[PDB]
Amino acid sequence: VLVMCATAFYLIENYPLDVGPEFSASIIQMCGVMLSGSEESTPSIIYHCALRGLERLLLSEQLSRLDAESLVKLSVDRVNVHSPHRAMAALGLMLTCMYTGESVIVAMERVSVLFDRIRKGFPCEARVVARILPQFLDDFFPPQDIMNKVIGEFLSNQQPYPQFMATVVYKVFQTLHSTGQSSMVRDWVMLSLSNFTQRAPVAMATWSLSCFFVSASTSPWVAAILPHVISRMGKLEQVDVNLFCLVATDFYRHQ
Repeated sequence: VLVMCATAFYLIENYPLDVGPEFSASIIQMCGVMLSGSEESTPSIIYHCALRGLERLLLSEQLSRLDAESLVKLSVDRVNVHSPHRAMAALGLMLTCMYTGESVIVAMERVSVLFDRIRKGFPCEARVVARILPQFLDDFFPPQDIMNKVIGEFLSNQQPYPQFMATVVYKVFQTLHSTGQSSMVRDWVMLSLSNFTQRAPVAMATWSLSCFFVSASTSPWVAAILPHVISRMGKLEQVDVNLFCLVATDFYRHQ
């Protein structure tokens, strides 16, 4: 079963016209039934090898515009399967279709699929999702639209850990410290402070305040404090109360 799907992919790229145009679109459909099978119906070795050949054909400029969008629908339904080694390879297919390609509207649905794998999904999986999504949002759509989805899905009660979600917010602002948008960094700090007055638990609520002003601060020394801050997530201390005061007052002289 594995060697026979490998020579089907070598015909569509290099030798299209010698076989029918009806034959190209029907090898795409047979990898829908197999990749949306269960974790025992199609094995892990058969799963990972037919899927790597699907993002090959898209980067080749040979497929038609109707033949390419059939691959877009199958990759959405497999990110929300439970096995993360099965579900790590399905995240690679969502990129390339967006990397070969209403324009504002349909891109709303793909971005919120990445944010749920943080919520549901193992910590061996969600280390991958927090390195991309800093770099991922800066490229597609402007930062006025990227800012609404992050914090409202950072502050939520159904966030299993903000620990790996803490590294996402840090790398956004320091690319927004380009000279054109460094002052627009300042306006978004004001609205998020109103959300804390409606409270999380009292040990938990004050920890999230200290991680935010670090990422919007001066250059040389405040920015290096954040792995020391996200080290201790809970466990309030007399040493913990003194650290919150120093961070949000340098921002008062940053305005």
